[PDB]
Parts: sequence; C-alpha cells; structure tokens
Amino acid sequence: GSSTMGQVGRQLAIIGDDINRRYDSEFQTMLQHLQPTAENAYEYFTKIATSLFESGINWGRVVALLGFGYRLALHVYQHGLT
Amino acid sequence: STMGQVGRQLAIIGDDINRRYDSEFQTMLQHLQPTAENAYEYFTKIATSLFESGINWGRVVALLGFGYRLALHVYQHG
Repeated sequence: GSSTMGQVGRQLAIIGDDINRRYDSEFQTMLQHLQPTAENAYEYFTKIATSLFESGINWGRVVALLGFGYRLALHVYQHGLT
Repeated sequence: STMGQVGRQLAIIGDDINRRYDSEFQTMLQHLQPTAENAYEYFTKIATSLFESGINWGRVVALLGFGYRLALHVYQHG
C-alpha cells in the first residue's frame, strides 16, 4: 500500500522499467552480432564475463551480466525452436 | 563483434546503471531504516509492491541490486 515499503517497491518498478527500456535493445543487437548457439553460449558467456570484470566489479556490472545472460539463454532457446 | 567488445560494452552499461541508481538506492535505504530484524520483511513487502505492476528482467535485476545493497547496509551497520 501507501506505506514506505510500498513506496520503495513502486520506485524500483520505475528503475527496472528504465533499465529495461535503456538496454534491452542493446542486448538484442549484441546477441545478433554474436550469433550464439547452444554449443558456444556458455563459452561465450564466460569469455564475456572475464572481459567485463577485467576493468573492475560493482553491483551495476553484475546485474548487467545477469540480464545479458538471461537474454542470451532466451535467445538460444527461441532460435532453436523448429 | 567479438566477445571483448560485448564484454567491454557491458562494463559501460554496468557502470551506467551503477551511477544512475546507486544514490537512489542509498536514499531509499535511509528512509526505510532497515535493521537485522526486519530486513527480510522489508525485502519481501518491497518485492510484492514491485511485482504488483508487472515483471521483466529489468525489474528483477533492480530488485536484486537493491537487495544486495539492502543486505550490505544491514551487514555493515548493524
């Protein structure tokens, strides 16, 4: 409800909607360029994570990798459905 | 292109997420006044209030990032 917990929850909804609208299109472009398959998806994800964390680590970088891994797995799943 | 470009682009995206919302996470934690005794209660009610208007991967990672910052706030203070 209108409690302080309900206030924070609705503020995270706006942050998450802003994260989704700012980077989902970029995730799809990066996945289209990588052309990942079920054979090299985990190999790609490990190489990307090491290149990512080579310049440091913060919670923003971790949630970006989590969101990209989810789009990665979703991309390999849907492009194999025949 | 290569995995290096994608990895470096996620570093840019991740650093962008960090600068845009960390202060907002800080401001919400100061108003919440979370302690070791109500942290999971707060997280659960916040998640409920968050997902009452839908769910996408952005909302999930935002809740995960805030829950990390929430636990770290209770751990380091209390």
